Amino acid sequence: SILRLQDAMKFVKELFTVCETVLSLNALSRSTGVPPELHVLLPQISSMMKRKIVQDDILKLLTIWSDAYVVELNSRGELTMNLPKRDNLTTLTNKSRTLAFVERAESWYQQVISSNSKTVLSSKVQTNSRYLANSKENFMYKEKMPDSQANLMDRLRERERRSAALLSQRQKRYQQFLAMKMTQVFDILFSLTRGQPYTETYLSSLIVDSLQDSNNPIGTKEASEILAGLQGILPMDISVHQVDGGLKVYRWNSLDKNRFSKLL
Amino acid sequence: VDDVTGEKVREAFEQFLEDFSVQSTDTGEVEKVYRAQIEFMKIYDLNTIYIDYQHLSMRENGALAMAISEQYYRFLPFLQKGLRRVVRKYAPELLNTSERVFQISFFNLPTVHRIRDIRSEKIGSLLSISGTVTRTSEVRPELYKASFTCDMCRAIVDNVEQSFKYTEPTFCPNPSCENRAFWTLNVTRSRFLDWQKVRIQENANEIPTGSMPRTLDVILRGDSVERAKPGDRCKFTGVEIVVPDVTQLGLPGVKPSSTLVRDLTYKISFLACHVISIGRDQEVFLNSLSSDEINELKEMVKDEHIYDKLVRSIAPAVFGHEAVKKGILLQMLGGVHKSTVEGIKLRGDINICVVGDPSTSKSQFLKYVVGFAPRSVYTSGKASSAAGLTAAVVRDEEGGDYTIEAGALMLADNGICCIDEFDKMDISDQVAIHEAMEQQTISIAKAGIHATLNARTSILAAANPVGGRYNRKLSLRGNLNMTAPIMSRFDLFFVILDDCNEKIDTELASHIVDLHMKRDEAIEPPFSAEQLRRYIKYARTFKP
Amino acid sequence: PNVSRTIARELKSFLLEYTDETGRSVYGARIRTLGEMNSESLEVNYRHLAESKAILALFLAKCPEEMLKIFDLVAMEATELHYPDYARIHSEIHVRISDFPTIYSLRELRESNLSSLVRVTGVVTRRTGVFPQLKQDSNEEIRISFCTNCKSKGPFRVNGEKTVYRNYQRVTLQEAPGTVPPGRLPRHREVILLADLVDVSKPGEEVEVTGIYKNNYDGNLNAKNGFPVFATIIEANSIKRRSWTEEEEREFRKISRDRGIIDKIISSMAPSIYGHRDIKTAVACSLFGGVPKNVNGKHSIRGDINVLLLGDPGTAKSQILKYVEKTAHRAVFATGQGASAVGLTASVRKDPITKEWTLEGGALVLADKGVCLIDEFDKMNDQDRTSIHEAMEQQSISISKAGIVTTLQARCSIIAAANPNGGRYNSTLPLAQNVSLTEPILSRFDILCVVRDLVDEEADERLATFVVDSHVRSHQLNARQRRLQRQRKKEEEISPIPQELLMKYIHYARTKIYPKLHQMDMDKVSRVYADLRRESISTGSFPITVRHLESILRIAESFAKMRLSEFVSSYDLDRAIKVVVDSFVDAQKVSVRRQLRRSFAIY
Ligand SMILES: Nc1ncnc2c1ncn2[C@@H]1O[C@H](COP(=O)(O)OP(=O)(O)OP(O)(O)=S)[C@@H](O)[C@H]1O
Ligand SMILES: Nc1ncnc2c1ncn2[C@@H]1O[C@H](COP(=O)(O)OP(=O)(O)OP(O)(O)=S)[C@@H](O)[C@H]1O
Repeated sequence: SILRLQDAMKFVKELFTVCETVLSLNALSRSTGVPPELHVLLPQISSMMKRKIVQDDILKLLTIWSDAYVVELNSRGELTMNLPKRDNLTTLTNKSRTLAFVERAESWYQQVISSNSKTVLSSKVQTNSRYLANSKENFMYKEKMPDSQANLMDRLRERERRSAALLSQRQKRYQQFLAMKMTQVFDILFSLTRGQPYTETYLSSLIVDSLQDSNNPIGTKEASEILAGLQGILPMDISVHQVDGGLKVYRWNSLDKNRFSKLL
Repeated sequence: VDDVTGEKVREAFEQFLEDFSVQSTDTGEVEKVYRAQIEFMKIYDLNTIYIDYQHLSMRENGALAMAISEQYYRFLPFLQKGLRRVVRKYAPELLNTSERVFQISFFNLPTVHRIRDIRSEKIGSLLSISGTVTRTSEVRPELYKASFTCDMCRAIVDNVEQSFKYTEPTFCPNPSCENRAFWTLNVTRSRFLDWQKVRIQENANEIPTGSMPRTLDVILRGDSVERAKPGDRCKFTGVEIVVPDVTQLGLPGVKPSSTLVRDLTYKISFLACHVISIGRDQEVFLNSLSSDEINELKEMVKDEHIYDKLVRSIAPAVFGHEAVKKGILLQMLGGVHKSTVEGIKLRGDINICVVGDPSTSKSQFLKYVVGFAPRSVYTSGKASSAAGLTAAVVRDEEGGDYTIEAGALMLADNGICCIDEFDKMDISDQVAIHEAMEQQTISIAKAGIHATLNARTSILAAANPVGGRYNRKLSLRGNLNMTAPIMSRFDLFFVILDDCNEKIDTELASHIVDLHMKRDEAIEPPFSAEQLRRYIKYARTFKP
Repeated sequence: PNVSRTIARELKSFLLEYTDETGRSVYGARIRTLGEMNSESLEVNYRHLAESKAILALFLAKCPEEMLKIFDLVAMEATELHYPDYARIHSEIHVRISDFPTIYSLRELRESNLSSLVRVTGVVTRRTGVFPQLKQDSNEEIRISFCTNCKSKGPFRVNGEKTVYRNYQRVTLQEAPGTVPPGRLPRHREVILLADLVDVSKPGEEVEVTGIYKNNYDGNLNAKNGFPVFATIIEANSIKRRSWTEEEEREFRKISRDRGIIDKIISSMAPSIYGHRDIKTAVACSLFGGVPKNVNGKHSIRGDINVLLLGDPGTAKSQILKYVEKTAHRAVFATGQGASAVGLTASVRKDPITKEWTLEGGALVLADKGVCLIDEFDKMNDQDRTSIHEAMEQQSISISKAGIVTTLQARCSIIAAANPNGGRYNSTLPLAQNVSLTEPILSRFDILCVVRDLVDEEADERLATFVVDSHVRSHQLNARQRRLQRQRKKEEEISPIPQELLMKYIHYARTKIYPKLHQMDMDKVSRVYADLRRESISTGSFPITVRHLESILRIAESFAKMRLSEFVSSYDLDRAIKVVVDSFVDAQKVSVRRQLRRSFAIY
């Protein structure tokens, strides 16, 4: 047994007799360079034999005759294999390859006879941010250390003061917020809408429900403000004058903009 | 000049995707970007390349992009041909392809259009359309360029069809003869691309409340096929071509014919090249949002009493009900719906279900939410039917086959689908909901089609108690008139009462009056009904 | 390939004069089997031809149909030079090929693959009858240049007859249910059946086709004149109605040879459920299935369990059957809302657009050799109930309808999640009165999972801990390693067998093992059955019939499959009797407590 059961080369050499074929088959059907992932070709050759076929069988094929293929591994973490020939095939070349392969297997047989057609090793290559959470502030009524006197009125005596700034500050925030929005609006109406008599309601209801249905929404009257701001920061072309209801807007003439957007 | 116009378009466009389109480097992606797109494409079999439109605008001050947009269909073959001159150089995919086809699909357009904005003036132009799909059609292979074989010369002709009628050469280009006998079509040497036709309809946000939503039919070609799914909101992008329909006769009348031949009857149909269907991700949503608006959120989230500032600012008109308003604010902010171990998946959504005595302003909450919650739907229920509510089966003449109607539930995906008067809805329709409550997905086996569509939809309710108003005398058991399950699946419950008082009814009356006194619209809550939307669209992403 | 005369010669070198392993020509046998069988269809063992000449095999990509059409005519002249009578016997012979390694699933087909050879799996959704297909308009009927007397506008009418007719059966093939990811409608592909392959297949049954992938049009224009309806159609060339690694099954046995498997499986049957071992047990039992046994003597009795789960709000029954949908092999989930009896069972219709008779596999048909999972029974019309009762009794669906006659087979088991009339369990009141389902369909089922929700100060606390930990555990190459292994650590937080092991396990079981019985206890279990009959006549009314007995062995064989015994064991049969007797116990009235002792003689 120990001397002859190791004569199971037929059960592995036959793998080389057909693999290339299906490989060639894929090669002759795939114009993408026929990249191979064993998770598909392995079931294919399995069906081609109906036997259990695992990557170890390809590893034994590599062990017996390592030059007939490339066995590199994909960057995703999968080991692939392609053909060394620079054209498809000449079936006589394939026949001679199978012949020299079985001859190599017989050389292995002789020079070995212990060794049960072991496997070769693989040729391995060498290889806070404004997350607005608040997980602590909700802990408990920790706010118990400061046992101050009526000094709190002191703080409050300044509170109203900041209420003047704070409010106005919030106001400037829109002077800020709306600002960034209009940075795209002079490319919203511009880049698509060259109808000259455009009104206000239509253009607004276009702005809302435009890309402002994505991550960053906006409201209607806010769109009206955006329009008023665009006109004011560019009265050269954009001329808006109201008739009875709704301010009709001008006839577009496509300037360059950021040169004035810097005036935030 | 139009020849050299298209040729200048070619030069400019080849130049654009030639040099870098993205300035970023060392922090984002490499300078040259569409070269990298081509490289990615060459290894695989993408068969099409997407390019930004903003960059096109940023190429030649928009002039190039403007020209591409205004008149587009004239340039589709022009630009598709210009693309080869590039790709032949860098990636030799095309000779190894043995095929020469690339759907140059645009995306990220600056100005979406509601579907009723579609005119004929926009013919042949490029445009983006928001909407809701419905009744997809099965994909069918469509011929693009065919090989006609001469009847006697038997020569090959690379004849191009234009989705109009069988085209055909006139003289056999084989100069051996100039015959006119019908060149024999071939299917083998004929590259055909399958396309799927979906009926898109206008959504609710843009239609004025009270008007029937117009629709249309759009066609998806190339790899864009199968990307649609009944119910999914989409923002298609592509051409606005017209297809001839011989089926238009009679009532219009005057329509002309091609006589100095037969009447050319036409109908509009968008043809979309690219589809987008979306609707720890703060890594995405935040940096996606510009630094400015970060300040606005920063404010509306760093304030201490937001959770209170919010809840008393969800029903500006309604008076009080700080219980229910809370129940709604939590509705629009779903759970996590994260699946379990590969075993099963569990629901992550909330279903508040008000039940109130008369004049409790329970329909106001709905006819508000459905106007403030994104992608929502309001159905009186008793007028509707169970089949309509979950999914409909209907026949289509395209392939003579049965298919799906999205319905309220599927087109209400990822949004609140409010309802009225459950009690009035006979059980025959109460039943059709259950699977859209806990199992979260509908499953249908009718007329041969077996399918299952996931409906991740919050629901609601406003049914009235059995006797209109319910006896305080009686208990609650024999008082709701609804079975155990649908009584359980509602992960809230609000039996709203209505009782007499003075220090309440005076306030309520003053409030309603102030409402009817338009001038006294002091109703301004802290947070507008708009900044609440953006604040949500942020908070929807935490999955604690 | 015009000079291909010499190429046909070179491939006909393999024609007869090839043998192997002590002669015995692969086709020297086939030619005489045809001369004696007259089946006008050659087999082509692709395994051996692949060894013969690589170029010939590879020629199945450029002009594969042209290649095969050249090949089969010379095969015809070959069997004719061997049998000069054979050419006159039949009209023409087309070959068939054995097997390919190309297993492109229906979800994967590209333009590169079309016009080439493809071997696909799937299920026959529905089929049609024989067509006399059309196939100077030879088969155009859309191309008429000047062949009309009034050709300006006065229309000339061609007939649709006197034209060549090909045996033509258009079969719809769809992706295997269960494998279809949730949400996506399964693809449809029209495969074509011809002279030898006509009617060789039914719906509801697994198939594997080997035909080419044509881009052919259909003359049913229906859209525009010079525009037929183009379908990417598979042309069938061979049909197969029908593995894993050795040490796989080896360690598999190593596990299944333990003593805890019959309960480790249970405790791993449900990933995220607390309690309900009894219901999980019945789930596992009707999941594994038992060995069926045809009976030409009296009536074929299937060995397939049918669990009815009389649920109650709150108890995770629909989650159980959803798990089952995922884990089992042939799950067909269908709820009693979109019942439409025509849908559950098979039906036969005429299509309005093409005026063609088709018959479409139903949920029971689409589930054959698997599990059909239905729920909300009491929420479906009674006619659905009647049709399903019929199907369960005959475990199949005969049909003899307008223009068609056949008998589909629907072995597939049924799991059913119910809901008692009105609300919950009223009381210990009888199960029948507690549900609006008919006694016949009740007896059609064997196992009745009676679940109940009851308030408890403690058991609910532990259950709650469990559920909360469940919602806690829910939520490059080395990152994927660290992720897969962490998912497996969570697979081990539910300590018994991981899932993938268990689905491979159920596949292995329902494939290989087919246990049987010994004479020893079958008459002593009939003794126990008689004792049950006396405890049931002491109960007044009761459905204790042959079904109630046969269920016992039908469950014990499943238990043997669990143990992989090939023959029933003692402890397994005792488990079976326990499950059946107490499932019965639950159905009964107050007597239940008395019953706990009355029929206790077993335990
Ligand atoms: N709490 C409230 N505060 C102010 N106005 C209210 C309030 N409740 C009701 N109303 C007004 O009274 C009208 C009746 O409101 P609802 O009772 O919600 O009507 P509804 O939704 O049709 O009720 P049912 O049950 O369907 S008949 C509404 O138009 C409200 O404007
Ligand atoms: N042991 C358990 N562990 C975890 N969740 C459980 C358990 N038992 C019940 N559940 C819950 O039960 C839910 C699903 O129960 P279902 O079987 O769907 O009840 P149900 O049959 O749908 O109720 P009906 O059909 O409307 S009467 C899960 O989402 C869980 O929340």
